[PDB]
Amino acid sequence: TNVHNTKLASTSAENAIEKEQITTFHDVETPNRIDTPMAQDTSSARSMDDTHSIIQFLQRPVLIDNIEIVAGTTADNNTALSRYVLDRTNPQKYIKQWTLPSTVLKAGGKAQKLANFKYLRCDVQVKIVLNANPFIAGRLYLAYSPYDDKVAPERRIIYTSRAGVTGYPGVELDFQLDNSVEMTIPYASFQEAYDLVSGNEDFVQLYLFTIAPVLGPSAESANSKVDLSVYMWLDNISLVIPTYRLNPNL
Amino acid sequence: INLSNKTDENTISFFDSGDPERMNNEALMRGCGEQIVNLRPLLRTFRTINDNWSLAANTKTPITDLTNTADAEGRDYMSYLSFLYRFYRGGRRYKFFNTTPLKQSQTCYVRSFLIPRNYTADEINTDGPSHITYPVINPVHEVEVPFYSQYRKIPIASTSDKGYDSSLMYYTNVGTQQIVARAGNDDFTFGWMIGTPQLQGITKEVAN
Amino acid sequence: INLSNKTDENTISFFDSGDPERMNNEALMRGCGEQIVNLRPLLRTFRTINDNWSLAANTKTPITDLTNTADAEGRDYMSYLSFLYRFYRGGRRYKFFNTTPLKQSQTCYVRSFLIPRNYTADEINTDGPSHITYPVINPVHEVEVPFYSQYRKIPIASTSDKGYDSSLMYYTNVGTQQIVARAGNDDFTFGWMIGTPQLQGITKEVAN
Amino acid sequence: INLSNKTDENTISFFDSGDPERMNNEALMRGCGEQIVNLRPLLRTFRTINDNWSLAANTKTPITDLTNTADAEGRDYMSYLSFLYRFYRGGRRYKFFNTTPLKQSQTCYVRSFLIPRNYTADEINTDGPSHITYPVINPVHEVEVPFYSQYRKIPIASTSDKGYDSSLMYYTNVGTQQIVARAGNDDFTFGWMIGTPQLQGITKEVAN
Repeated sequence: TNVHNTKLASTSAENAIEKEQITTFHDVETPNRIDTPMAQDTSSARSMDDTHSIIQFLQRPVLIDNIEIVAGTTADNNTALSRYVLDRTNPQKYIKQWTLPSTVLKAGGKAQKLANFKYLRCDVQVKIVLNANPFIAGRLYLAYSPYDDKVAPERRIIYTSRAGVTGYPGVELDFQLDNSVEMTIPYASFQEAYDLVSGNEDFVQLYLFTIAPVLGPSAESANSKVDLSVYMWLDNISLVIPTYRLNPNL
Repeated sequence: INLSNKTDENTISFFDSGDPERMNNEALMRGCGEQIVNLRPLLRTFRTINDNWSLAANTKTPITDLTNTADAEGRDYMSYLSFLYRFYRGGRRYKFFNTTPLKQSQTCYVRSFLIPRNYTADEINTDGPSHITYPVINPVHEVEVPFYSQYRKIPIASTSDKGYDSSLMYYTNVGTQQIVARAGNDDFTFGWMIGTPQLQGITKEVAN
Repeated sequence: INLSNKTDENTISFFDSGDPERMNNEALMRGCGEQIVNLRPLLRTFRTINDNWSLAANTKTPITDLTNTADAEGRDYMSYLSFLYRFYRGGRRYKFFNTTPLKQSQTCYVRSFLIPRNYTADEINTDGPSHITYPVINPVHEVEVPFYSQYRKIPIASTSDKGYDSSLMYYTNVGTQQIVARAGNDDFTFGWMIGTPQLQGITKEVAN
Repeated sequence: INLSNKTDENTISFFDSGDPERMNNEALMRGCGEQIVNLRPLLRTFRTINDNWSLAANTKTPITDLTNTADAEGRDYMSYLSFLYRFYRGGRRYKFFNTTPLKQSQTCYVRSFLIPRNYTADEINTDGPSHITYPVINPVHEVEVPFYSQYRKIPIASTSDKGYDSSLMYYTNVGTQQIVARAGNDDFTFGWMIGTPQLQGITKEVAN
């Protein structure tokens, strides 16, 4: 019976059901396996680092945008937040807008790991690292508006006042006080999970407004400016249901 | 391998999911507010079988006139759920909401009597327990019919015997229109289960 | 009878014989005097791979020159037993018995260095640990090569990388002939088992 | 269903009947008065093999003359039951009832001797134990033959040896007729069981 390096053909139990992760094999009899006798782990990968999961991979910060606002510019990035908005041809100006959670699913190789999965529940974590020499001042407001693209215009963070914009959930971002701000955007869908295949829908828009423009010396200079870098990742993740389909958008 | 055609009765449930009872409850506490567990409650609800049933004046009209039509349609619960069963028992409830558009007499009144099923008004007396309403002060009749039967279960089929269970007569001294809603009493239930029929959906008359 | 193709795993041993271990021992105590139970001992024995390996004077000769030839032949244990396995580990031992028939210089000396495997003498320095012998007083070199590897197991196959384990250089100031016997150190062993190749037997060139 | 041809060894007895032993006994106590349970008792009963066996005067007649004929017929128990078996043992009993119609001598006597089976009267002496009767005072002989054998069982078949068991000689000084009834002694029994032969029934010679 006791032979090495081969498994001979034999009968076995007449009703076998082996369940791998999601595939379940039924066989008429128990398969005739050959495994390695007294197996070992002859590698060092488990000693180099820990094996990261998909939840860990999706928790990795990804650089989304790098902005550079210059002082003395009548551009939408430097022009400030307006007291009133009387018409839609004259809305509130913003530095950068982000459709979420798409902007993260389509970044850092996260779509490769979200592939072959149907439903998702996740919070979006945002970190902005700003840098401005001690002679530059200013103040930004990072706020998020849910369903801003799908909600009526009167209900949008765009097309409302400064006191309305700053009534939204956000972080005050001063150049000389808050060199860095963080923000957690919760799971914003009205449905039980994000559909990663059928519905390419976004549910929360992230806006970076300007309370006070870049205040620098009167003398024109290339140095009167600030540089931004926005990082994003996911948190409180749940990928559950497999699927053979993919979103070609991602 | 043994030459055999057998059944091992293998069952597989997917997805590594939680308890369906708990999740279903969580869902109903957020999107329904109730949990229907049985279909007799639907025999207690009142549903319309005709939203306009016109009648003639001084005419005793057996409601079989209408329920023989309604039972085949499948519009109300007492008809839709009757295609799953063969027997029934218990009494029935009928509500008649007045929708009479014209005034015929100074005093309009609605009156209801008993009648054996499948009888005609010319075969029965206007005696026994009755109920009278005045649509001007009370535009809803709300009569009930008990199970006055020779048998403990009534078949939804035809029979040799006749007049073996009670039904309703409806009298109006004037030509009235009615919303007719019906239901079963607190004892009505259907028999023992059978298969479903086909269902009729949308009809699209297209030019050829 | 059941229509079936099965295996009952029946085993039969003939002859009503005694214990094979006891009888084998009795036999070895009369006709062998020893009992080989493992093939690593054969990797410890020294066996010839070339009974004459001529060299040129003032030439650093990597012994791969010879072992690449020898490993394919199957003449020594380190080659015959390598066709059963895929991996190996540990160092190696080489003995060089002098068979030089002519006198070239008053003082003949043999010297050995290290060298990464599959390197050439023009790609490596003559530094590091060495061993020197004088064939006139000591006609046997008896050098040993440690396992100086980047990997815990070396495949008998080819690789992308090169110089990942150590080997031997052989230098003679004069043209010498050698009986080259090799073996493994007290740590050498082969990998994990595979099938056998064909064997080559007698060749009879016959006139047709 | 499994492809198989098997035996489940299922047995069914009909009729919800009582105990066969009790009912059989009840029946025998009303219609038989006895219960035959074995066939040796039938080897103890005396039955006729010839109801007239004529003999010549002053002639020693071995009874094989008659039993070789009788054993093939199947008329007596010792012959009918011999077709179920192959061996026999034990002695035999013979009764000779006189039916001689004529008077030959003033004094008629019957005498019986022993003789090895298949011998002739010219091959044996008239010595040994004998028995003599006088049919006028005793018309029944009632001799018995012991099992004087070289073998513990005698085959109903033929043999190479001869005279290996005893038999009977029969002598009459006058021509007598006899009813010949035979049986086995209290030790006679047949051998071990085999199959039955065919039976011969009625013969109807019809004119064609």
